[PDB]
Amino acid sequence: MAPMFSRIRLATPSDVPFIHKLIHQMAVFERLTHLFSATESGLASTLFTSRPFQSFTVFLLEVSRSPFPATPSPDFTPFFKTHNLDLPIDDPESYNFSPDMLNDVVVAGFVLFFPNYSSFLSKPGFYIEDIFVREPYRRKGFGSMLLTAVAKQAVKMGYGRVEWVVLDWNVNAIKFYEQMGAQILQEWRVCRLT
Amino acid sequence: PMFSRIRLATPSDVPFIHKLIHQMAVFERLTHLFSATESGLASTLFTSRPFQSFTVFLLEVSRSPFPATITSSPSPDFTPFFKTHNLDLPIDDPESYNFSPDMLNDVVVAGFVLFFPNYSSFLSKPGFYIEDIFVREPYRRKGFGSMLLTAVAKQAVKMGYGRVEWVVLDWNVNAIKFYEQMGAQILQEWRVCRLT
Repeated sequence: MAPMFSRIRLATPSDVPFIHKLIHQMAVFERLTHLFSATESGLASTLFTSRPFQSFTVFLLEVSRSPFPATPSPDFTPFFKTHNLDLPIDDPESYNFSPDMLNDVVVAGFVLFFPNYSSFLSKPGFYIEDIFVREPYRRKGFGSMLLTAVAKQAVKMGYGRVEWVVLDWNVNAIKFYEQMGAQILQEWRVCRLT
Repeated sequence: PMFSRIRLATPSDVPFIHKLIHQMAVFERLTHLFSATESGLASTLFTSRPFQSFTVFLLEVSRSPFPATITSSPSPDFTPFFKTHNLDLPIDDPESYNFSPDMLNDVVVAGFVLFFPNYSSFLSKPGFYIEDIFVREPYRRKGFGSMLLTAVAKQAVKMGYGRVEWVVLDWNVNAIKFYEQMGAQILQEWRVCRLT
């Protein structure tokens, strides 16, 4: 039995290797590795050109068996959660997700989002492009914490809705979203110009 | 004769943006959901440089050529697009006085597109998402919507960005026919989800 603490914080440039590995794990999970062409240089030079919440923004979820310290944006401060005693985590990839090998802090998941716009309300919102929790850390509430963190940020900033898309056959994801109070819209279809 | 120009919106264009969005809501029979205000547009659309976040292209028309340059251009690296259209009968525009930057000249705002950067994570590559595209009724079926949509795509190419995306209602067949004629793919598998 071990304790567990979590923290959600903003990603910074030094987190690019973790973000890259998380996106790669997502591609493997989606069975779309052949579409994975992301690079660390591309992530660094596209995700951090603007300030947090101005354009692309990433929240990272980290976990530790010990409390985090008390202390990238004036509009955000990290969230903390304490979890109940449970079996220790078995994480074969911890060495790829540790900012410091000697410290017991591991990146467990992320959400990538950016501002969208409700024109009929003249009000920004947020759109979530990706949400992913690594396999050893699932079914502990982390995905829900990540999604609701974006919603809490929206409320804080006076923004409107949070939106995303799901595959209609993805009844598992639909279940995960329904339990969050999300509405699934049947009437819209995504259009694309290559 | 008729000349057209696509340029970036500035804060002085907020009244036109507000009235174009209102026309969209009237068109969709959704005026009960229109709560946008000029102050809200002015305080939210211009907090970043063009193309960094929310961006509006405005389509304007005139019977005379446009100036070679705009002194008030919000970006030194963007130049408006121009097109000359075939001589044709005059277009009746009962709303022209609501869409004229100055009564001095005949320049009228005929349409817009509102967009912002989106992201393809598997490619680590931004794209653009179009939130609004609208051509006022007097100016439709003359190629102006095609110009506005392809201007966003041309801007994406210029910036090394990826695809342009938007959403459409499943039953909005007229818009779908336009998008398909433009070469867009209507994806069947994705559904929008929302939290308010």
